[PDB]
Amino acid sequence: EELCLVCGDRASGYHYNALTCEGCKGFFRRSVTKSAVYCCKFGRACEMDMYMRRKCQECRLKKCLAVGMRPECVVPEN
Amino acid sequence: HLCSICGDRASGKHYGVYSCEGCKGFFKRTVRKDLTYACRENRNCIIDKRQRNRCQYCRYQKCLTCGMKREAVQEE
DNA sequence: CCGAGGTCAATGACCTCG
DNA sequence: CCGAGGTCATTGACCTCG
Ligand SMILES: [Zn+2]
Ligand SMILES: [Zn+2]
Ligand SMILES: [Zn+2]
Ligand SMILES: [Zn+2]
Repeated sequence: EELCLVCGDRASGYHYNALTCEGCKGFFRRSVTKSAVYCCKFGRACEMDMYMRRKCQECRLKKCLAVGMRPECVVPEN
Repeated sequence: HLCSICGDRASGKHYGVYSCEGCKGFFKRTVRKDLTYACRENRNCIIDKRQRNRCQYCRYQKCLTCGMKREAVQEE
């Protein structure tokens, strides 16, 4: 299909410089615009998939970053 | 226990069968507002803890085949 | 605890710009 | 066309109550 580098769902395009799905695109955008800080309530080593992505925001945001989604490209100044 | 519909962690029997918050929530809403869905493929979509939201039609049907019975759903 | 009902922040499919 | 930047109906974790 194509594959989101974060969760393995079907990617819809490159978002903030990384091939990702709509879910991760939006999760990334919200997390960054609000400068959210998450805390993994598990082992801080969650593996991402379509189930786990909803279960751990901290590990999902880290994966987003590790894969190349760029925070600085989220609503920059102009 | 486990949700008999998707394999997610269950926490009771809701509407007759060991099911998860999601499947229970989904079944309830489906009946309450009496919604009709349509499968964009056939009617054998996966439906598990990961893909359950890919087809509302197949999820509901699987709710039915797993024992979830209406009647257990009151309304407003 | 069980299992009906209810809530609502987060989620993600779909939409409109630039 | 793509992708940035939303919009908004649905999802499902968390509650209350008998
Ligand atoms: Zn994803
Ligand atoms: Zn985690
Ligand atoms: Zn389920
Ligand atoms: Zn289907």
